[PDB]
Amino acid sequence: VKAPGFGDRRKAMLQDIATLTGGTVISEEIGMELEKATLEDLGQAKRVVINKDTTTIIDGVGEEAAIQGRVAQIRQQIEEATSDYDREKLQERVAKLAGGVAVIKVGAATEVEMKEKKARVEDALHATRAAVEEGVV
Amino acid sequence: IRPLHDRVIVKRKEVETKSAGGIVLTGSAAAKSTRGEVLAVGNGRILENGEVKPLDVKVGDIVIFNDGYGVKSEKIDNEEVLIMSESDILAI
Amino acid sequence: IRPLHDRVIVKRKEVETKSAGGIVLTGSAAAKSTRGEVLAVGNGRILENGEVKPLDVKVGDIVIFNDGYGVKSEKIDNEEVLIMSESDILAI
Amino acid sequence: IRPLHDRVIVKRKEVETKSAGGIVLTGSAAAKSTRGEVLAVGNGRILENGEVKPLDVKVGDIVIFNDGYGVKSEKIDNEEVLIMSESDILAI
Amino acid sequence: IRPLHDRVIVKRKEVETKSAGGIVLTGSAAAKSTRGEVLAVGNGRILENGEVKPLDVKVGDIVIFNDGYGVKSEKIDNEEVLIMSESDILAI
Repeated sequence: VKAPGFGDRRKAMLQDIATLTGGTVISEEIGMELEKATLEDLGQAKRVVINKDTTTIIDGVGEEAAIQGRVAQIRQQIEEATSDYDREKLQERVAKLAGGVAVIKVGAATEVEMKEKKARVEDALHATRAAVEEGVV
Repeated sequence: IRPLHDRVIVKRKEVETKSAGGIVLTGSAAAKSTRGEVLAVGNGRILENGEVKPLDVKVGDIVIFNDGYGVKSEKIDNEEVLIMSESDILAI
Repeated sequence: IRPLHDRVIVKRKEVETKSAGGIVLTGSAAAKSTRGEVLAVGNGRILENGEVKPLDVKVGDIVIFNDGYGVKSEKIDNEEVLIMSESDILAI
Repeated sequence: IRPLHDRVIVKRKEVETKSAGGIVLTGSAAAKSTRGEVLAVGNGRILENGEVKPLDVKVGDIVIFNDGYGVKSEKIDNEEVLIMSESDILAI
Repeated sequence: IRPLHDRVIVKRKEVETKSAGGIVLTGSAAAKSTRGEVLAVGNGRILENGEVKPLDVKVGDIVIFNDGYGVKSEKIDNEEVLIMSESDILAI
């Protein structure tokens, strides 16, 4: 496969996968040729499944305490992210390590309606998130 | 095996000593390696007509050489091996 | 058939030998093949006047050679035969 | 490091010796250095067939040599040690 | 400054000799000077195995030479000491 993302967002997600799977990232920026990666450097999973646009790794066979330490380290960076745009390109990755991703497939009777529906589904997701951090009255 | 006159058959050391300061580590600059072990040697050199005049190296020498196109390169059942004209060998 | 001195005629062995990985298949990369197998050896080498000079290869050797501009080809009964000089031949 | 015929082995003195003006400290300005402290001398010169002929240089001298195509560098004791021909050497 | 056979050593004379006109002075245009004066001569010329054959030049003579790439230069006493072949030298 080609990698997800662009800039060092690419490097970051490749190292997230490495610590989930128990593998090693090989880079010229760590001064090693790929010509020599070992039977100790290869990451492992309970299964992997691929299609035209996405790849799903089903459970890490890497070191459990290092997997959890990675999940904790991404949440540590969420609490010091140098912008809201930084806080996005960190928060994407905590759920993708800790369990996966949920998707609401939106439906409506017209396209003007599909857009108000999609807007209300965002606005209620933002409002429920806001309730989870500060409570309800 | 059997070298076909003027030729020396060797194998090169690995590329670059990654510890060459004493303690200091390095990656690769992307050179090659001048040191090789001699594996087999030709009869000598035919031209100049006065006999086949013999080469200066022997089997089990550790030679230093000019790593250019007069050195040829090969892979025998996974082993790195090389075959030069003697005129690229600089020293034992 | 008889080569006109210094020249040697060979069949090539397999090109970028696609099975040579172990279990794994290899595809192609833009090498060709260093391994030849000899069909006809010349009338010596007419230089230096103290007779014609020898050639050391024979018909029925399997030979390692250099893929340089000295390597030519020719057409026997519709098959290819490679024609180089012994100055490209390295070892057996 | 036994030099392999015609070749000589020398360690070059400090390139651009920053004091070539007299009292005045002239610096780096695009020069090299030509003076080599001799460490080894080759197995004579073997071409021309009339046995082996000598070289006129010797171990422990400081020779004058050009920064020529025969000049290669190499490593003994963490020094730079250089190999070249009697043709790359100019004088004493 | 003993030149190491075939080579010869001289001092160069006046650069673009500004008195080579007459009553009128000639300028500089970035040539150099073919006129020299010999400081030392080499051992002779070796090749063809029988000892050494002579050079026709001699120590101290006010010789004329082709001021080009055969001619090298070097730094005894902060002179320019020219180190050429005899084959650079045209006439006395």
